[PDB]
Amino acid sequence: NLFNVEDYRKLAQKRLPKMVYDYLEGGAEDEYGVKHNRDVFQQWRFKPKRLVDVSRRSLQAEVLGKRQSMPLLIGPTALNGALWPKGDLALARAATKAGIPFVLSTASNMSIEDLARQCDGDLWFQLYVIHREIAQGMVLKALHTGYTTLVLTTDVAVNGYRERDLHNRFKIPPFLTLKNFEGIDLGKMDKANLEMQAALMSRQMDASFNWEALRWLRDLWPHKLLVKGLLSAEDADRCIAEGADGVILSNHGGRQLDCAISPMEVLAQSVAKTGKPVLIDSGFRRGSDIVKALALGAEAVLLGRATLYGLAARGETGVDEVLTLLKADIDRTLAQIGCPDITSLSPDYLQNE
Amino acid sequence: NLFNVEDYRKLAQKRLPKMVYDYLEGGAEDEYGVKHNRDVFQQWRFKPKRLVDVSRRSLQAEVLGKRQSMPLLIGPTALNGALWPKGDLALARAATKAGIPFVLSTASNMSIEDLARQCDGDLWFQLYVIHREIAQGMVLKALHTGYTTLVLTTDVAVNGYRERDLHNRFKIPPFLTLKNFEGIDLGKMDKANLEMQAALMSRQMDASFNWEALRWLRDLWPHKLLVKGLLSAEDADRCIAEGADGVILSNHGGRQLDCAISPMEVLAQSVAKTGKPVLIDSGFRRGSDIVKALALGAEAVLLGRATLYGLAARGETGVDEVLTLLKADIDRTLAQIGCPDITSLSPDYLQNE
Amino acid sequence: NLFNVEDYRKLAQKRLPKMVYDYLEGGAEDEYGVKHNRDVFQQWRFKPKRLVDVSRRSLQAEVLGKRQSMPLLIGPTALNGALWPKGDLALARAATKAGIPFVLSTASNMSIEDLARQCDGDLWFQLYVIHREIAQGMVLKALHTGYTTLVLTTDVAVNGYRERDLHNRFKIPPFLTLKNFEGIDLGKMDKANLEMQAALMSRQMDASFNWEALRWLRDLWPHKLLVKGLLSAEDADRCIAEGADGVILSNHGGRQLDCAISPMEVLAQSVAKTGKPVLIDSGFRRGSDIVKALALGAEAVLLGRATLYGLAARGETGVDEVLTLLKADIDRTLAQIGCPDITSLSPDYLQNE
Amino acid sequence: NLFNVEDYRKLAQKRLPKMVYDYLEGGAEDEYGVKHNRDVFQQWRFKPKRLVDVSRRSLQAEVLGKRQSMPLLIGPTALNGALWPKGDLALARAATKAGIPFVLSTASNMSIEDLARQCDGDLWFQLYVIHREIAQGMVLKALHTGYTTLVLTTDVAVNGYRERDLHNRFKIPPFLTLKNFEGIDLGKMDKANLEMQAALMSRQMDASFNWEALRWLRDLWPHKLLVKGLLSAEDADRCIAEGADGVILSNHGGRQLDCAISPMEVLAQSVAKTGKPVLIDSGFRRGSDIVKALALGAEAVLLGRATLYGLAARGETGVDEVLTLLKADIDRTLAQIGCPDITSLSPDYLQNE
Ligand SMILES: Cc1cc2nc3c(=O)[nH]c(=O)nc-3n(C[C@H](O)[C@H](O)[C@H](O)COP(=O)(O)O)c2cc1C
Ligand SMILES: Cc1cc2nc3c(=O)[nH]c(=O)nc-3n(C[C@H](O)[C@H](O)[C@H](O)COP(=O)(O)O)c2cc1C
Ligand SMILES: Cc1cc2nc3c(=O)[nH]c(=O)nc-3n(C[C@H](O)[C@H](O)[C@H](O)COP(=O)(O)O)c2cc1C
Ligand SMILES: Cc1cc2nc3c(=O)[nH]c(=O)nc-3n(C[C@H](O)[C@H](O)[C@H](O)COP(=O)(O)O)c2cc1C
Ligand SMILES: CCCCCC[C@H](O)C(=O)O
Ligand SMILES: CCCCCC[C@H](O)C(=O)O
Ligand SMILES: CCCCCC[C@H](O)C(=O)O
Ligand SMILES: CCCCCC[C@H](O)C(=O)O
Repeated sequence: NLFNVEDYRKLAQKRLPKMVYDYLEGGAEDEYGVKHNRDVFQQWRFKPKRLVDVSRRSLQAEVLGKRQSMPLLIGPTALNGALWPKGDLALARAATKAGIPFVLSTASNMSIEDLARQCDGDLWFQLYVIHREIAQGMVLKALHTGYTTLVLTTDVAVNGYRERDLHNRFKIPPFLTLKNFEGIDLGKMDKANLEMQAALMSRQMDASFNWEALRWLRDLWPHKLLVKGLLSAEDADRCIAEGADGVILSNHGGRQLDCAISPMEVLAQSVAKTGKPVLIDSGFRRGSDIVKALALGAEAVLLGRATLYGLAARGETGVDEVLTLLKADIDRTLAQIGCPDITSLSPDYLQNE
Repeated sequence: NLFNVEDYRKLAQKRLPKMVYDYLEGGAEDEYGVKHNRDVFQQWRFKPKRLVDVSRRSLQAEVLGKRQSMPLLIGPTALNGALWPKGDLALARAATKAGIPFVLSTASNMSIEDLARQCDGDLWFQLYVIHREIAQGMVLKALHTGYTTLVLTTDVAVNGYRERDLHNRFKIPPFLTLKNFEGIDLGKMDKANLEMQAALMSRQMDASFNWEALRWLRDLWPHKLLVKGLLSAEDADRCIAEGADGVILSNHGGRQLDCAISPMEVLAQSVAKTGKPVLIDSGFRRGSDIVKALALGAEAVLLGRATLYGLAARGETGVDEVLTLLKADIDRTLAQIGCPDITSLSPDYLQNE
Repeated sequence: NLFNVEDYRKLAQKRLPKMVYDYLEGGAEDEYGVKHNRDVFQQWRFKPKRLVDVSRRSLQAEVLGKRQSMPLLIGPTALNGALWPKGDLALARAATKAGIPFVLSTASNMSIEDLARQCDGDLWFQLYVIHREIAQGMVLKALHTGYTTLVLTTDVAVNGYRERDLHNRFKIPPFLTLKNFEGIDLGKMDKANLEMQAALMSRQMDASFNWEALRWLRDLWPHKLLVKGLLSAEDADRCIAEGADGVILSNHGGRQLDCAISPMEVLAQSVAKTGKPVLIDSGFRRGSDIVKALALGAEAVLLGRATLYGLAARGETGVDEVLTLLKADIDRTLAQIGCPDITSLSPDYLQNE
Repeated sequence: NLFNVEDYRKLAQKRLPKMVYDYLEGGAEDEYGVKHNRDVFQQWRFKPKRLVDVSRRSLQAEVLGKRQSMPLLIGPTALNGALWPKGDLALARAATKAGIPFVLSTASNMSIEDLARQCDGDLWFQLYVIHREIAQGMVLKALHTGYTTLVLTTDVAVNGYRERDLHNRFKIPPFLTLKNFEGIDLGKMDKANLEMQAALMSRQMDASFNWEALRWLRDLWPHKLLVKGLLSAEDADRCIAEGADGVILSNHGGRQLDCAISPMEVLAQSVAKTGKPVLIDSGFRRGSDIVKALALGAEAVLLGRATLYGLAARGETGVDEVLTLLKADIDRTLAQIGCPDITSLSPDYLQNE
């Protein structure tokens, strides 16, 4: 009796150990962030356009100039192998089966190569920078394995204060590890090489990464480059000014800064100012949420917890199911508001409440 | 201890099987739509005009130029025979006894003819278009049986995602059927005739019906024609531009698109722009709700669930009772705000909150 | 452990029979009116003026040109003898002991004369008009007994739909009666005289009373005349235009029209437009409520349920106690905001929220 | 499992006697004041500035021209010895260990001298004026003992109506006393000297203290002088006009006037109008609360209940812990919004909701 994302959340809570479930569902501090992420969608209602022929609908759209089955993506999330065996691959395959991209996390349980070898869909790589030299290693590693897009996540200068993990003394499941860091040499006692082991033993990343460093990364990567974690039209504009091909408005699903605004709050403005692809995530659970954002100008929406619920509850097939429902949900929504072609969405179909 | 519509809802929930009750009370998805439909009335409070002579009040009004006992109507609802034996007729008779119109649903359990034969009140016919040729059949059928008004419902291009029915695996009660489709030939193996049986086995309607198709219908029907399911002043204006004699602002009682705006949100504007009769429904339970809408310019309010509660709880007499209370409620309200003649209502008696 | 009005409400609910308690506490329909009456005070917060000498405070003020101990009044309420033995007199005496006026209801359990004989404080008479000739009888009766002010209540054209009384089949306690109507002749079979007995058997009043009738009353009464039940600056202005010496903004404590605006919503405007005394009631329970209204321009606040709780809980002494707390409450409030003289209150001490 | 201020509140409620806990946690009347104090922070969300180097952060700041480890202070609170043995000293020591000031209350359980002798951190003295001559005594007493700043609290002209203490018949713990008043002579039968004993037996202070009296105090004290308890930009401006070196916007933690606005409501304005140091308190529990205020222009935030929870729960170490968490909290917050130097905060990082 699995008819929406919520049903999968309930089912996942019943199958996951509290510690893992809390890792997944948890937010920062009081968790007003995740609640706000959901609430913000209620500030917009639909004003359907009647008597429009909607017998032939199309959810097909172009993201960064490349066509995909629908304006969605399974976003980068760490420790998927803790939610389900080989979670990273189960997701990549459901994404590929659905015709949409999958973004591998820097902190995945499967390596940039193992996935690229066991999957042929559109693969994106999300990069976290702990050590500058190590970052370049993964970047080229992903470049050689055929990853089409690179995504720099910037909202984790320091770790977010997530108390559920604190009360649970959460620990990365033993049978799992951060594969992308495995084999990163050692024994090399030079200094430089030592100044890397210190960062590898630090769950703390380079809080130093600035715009200048973005240029370094821009030159290093030849394909589409997106900056994730932006919460202002000003910052998205700067990113485009610095070479980015697009940005991802996001507050990390309310896991980093509890009082962070919802990316929906600066979406229309970012779209107007950048004049470039503005993707988004954080709070999306319903097809109506996704449509309101697409209607506001977003190029595509990335899914975080939504698809993870399908994974944690029923593995790969569970992810296929969540994507199938969401597509049908999105489809049904366009039909109701009278916008047969997903690419014709505009603020015209919305009403601010 | 039945003093308002709510009391009848409670009583109906106690008499109806959960499955049927959920079919009736249910809304789309999270059901924020039905809650919003109710909440929206709280955005307006009354500013009574004191020391006005209200010893002689009149609820009599003209709808589409024809006078009726009060600005109300029992709106078109499907499967009434599932709420109570011969529900369609029980309703038509309470409406006729109250001096207001009754709108027969395309998906009624009694046929366009049986009703027209067993009832002599003002009968309206709500049309759903599954098959163009079949639609014309009912249209003429209703025209010949003496139905005064035709109502094209446009907010069901595709079926609304109603999860209560999904969790219940709801099925149209065996002893009941969609009478208006009964006898629609068969055996005719021509192609055209086959391209109809496919639509008759589809709970899916012509998502193709556009403005051009509205013209076809406008020429086909010689009497008052109304378009139901509009949620924008722009669409109501277009309908009038295309021949409609009036429109029905409505979001289908929150059963089609959960995040749909309440028709109350575009009522004043639709009235100002169309300059034609603007009727409305969705959320009305109190006489105060009805009065606020009438005060905003609505020509009349159609009742959906309100009267269905009286029917499901106590059949025909139950409907008489709900109408009697609502009339008294409306009457008492005009007296309190100092507007003795229901036709003198204006935005003047309201205060936006 | 009786430190505020609420404590007395709780105590009264424990001593009163549910039927009587519901008669007292009840509101119209859903009772969103009484809740709104309370909520509306939260739209204003205090902006205290520091370093002001408040060692010598004065709550003394002039109402309609006559000085009283504080800007309060025990308002007219029907059936006080049902809340406590000789409730009307218990109240009049607490009011007189507190140095503020008491308004006798047309529907009191003690007569206009018995009170005027057993009490020497400032007595006001609230008039309800069932029969024009009978009204004049009480008016002169009160004039001869020495009542200083007359109050015409206009918000009861018809009776408010109060469902608590309906579910309880509420009936006026046997041992009690509407004394002011006792002895109003009979046996007189003339027609005119018969056209009075019909009104005396009707819990329904003259819904016909209009502005013209207000003139008749204005000429009939030589002293201060106030019109109670107004909810618009326009109506208060008209009343002054017609001779009234002041008005009482009120929605009858949410007992007549559930969706009625709170008189607080039109207080500032009524004060600005009338340029005459604007009194008010409906929802007042805290000294802060009273002060916000006085700060907005109100000349005085009338108490309804607040003092009735003291009466129902502990009779006369209970009323003395509620008044004592409210005075101390008001006093403490002026001290906190830095307005030592109650007559210096202005919108300056408020902040709209 | 003590990760935030709230955890300490819970722990303190478990260790404190209800009577003492209620004294601490209680507010005035309905306690909408303390709730509002918390709610008001939700009117602002963060708009982080990405790709900023935050690897080297600084919480160091100047308060009244003097540098301290962070923009915080343990504010003046009465009866600390009732929450924990020698609470005043436990607090002063945690403040001094944290590198921030401590403000001794006029009504402390340890004297102005005992503390100045047992502690060497930055000590401030909060003054309450019961008797003008007695006030001067403490003022000079604090001046000679080396207190750097004097703070005149003005929001206690009369005592706030706190019902928790009323229902509990709260009484100052026997083993404790108001040390700063101990030894204030007696036996002196002159008149003047008698006109002091009357004030010493009065939990009531000089409601007479006005601006003129502020001048007297301004001349008397040679160092930094701050006025606490202001709730308007106008009053803060007057204070500066009268000699104050800065002000403390505050509503006494919702303990004096329940409907008092939150100082956050007039913070930006007070900063713009005074052009002088504007400190603040009332409602602060999270680092995000503190940062929003600092971002709005506040020079520093004083802690009331937050640190008292650490004290009541675990004494001195408990206070060290609350301060340690709050510093880390503040630190983590600057990192997330991209403002490495606490002194660079501006309204730029905020979004009004
Ligand atoms: C368990 C979990 C792990 C995450 N790991 C990463 C990560 O490794 N890299 C990254 O850029 N974002 C990470 N995110 C953030 C997501 O990419 C995405 O922004 C967020 O989940 C969107 O919100 P939603 O979950 O409400 O859809 C994570 C989120 C969750 C819930
Ligand atoms: C059980 C049920 C069946 C319905 N069937 C129909 C139908 O056959 N045709 C149509 O035009 N609208 C249909 N509607 C919508 C109603 O005509 C009306 O717009 C709606 O009920 C108004 O909202 P309310 O129920 O809050 O009054 C139906 C509504 C309900 C609750
Ligand atoms: C039990 C009860 C009886 C009342 N009877 C009368 C009446 O006889 N005449 C009148 O003018 N108003 C009458 N009122 C209205 C009050 O005068 C007053 O407007 C109202 O109580 C104000 O609201 P509050 O109760 O919240 O203070 C009555 C109110 C209550 C609660
Ligand atoms: C138990 C308690 C005692 C207090 N005593 C004093 C005092 O002696 N002098 C003073 O100026 N303020 C006093 N205050 C007010 C505080 O200095 C401060 O303004 C307030 O606690 C700020 O709110 P918060 O508790 O939410 O942080 C007291 C507050 C509490 C909770
Ligand atoms: C708060 C520390 C987070 C460390 C890994 C980043 C990932 O985005 C996650 O939210 O779990
Ligand atoms: C969602 C499918 C609805 C099929 C019949 C239309 C009717 O309006 C109803 O809401 O039940
Ligand atoms: C609703 C009928 C009211 C009849 C008496 C008036 C009085 O104000 C009351 O509210 O009880
Ligand atoms: C309400 C009486 C307060 C007397 C001492 C002042 C102190 O600020 C406190 O709030 O306890």
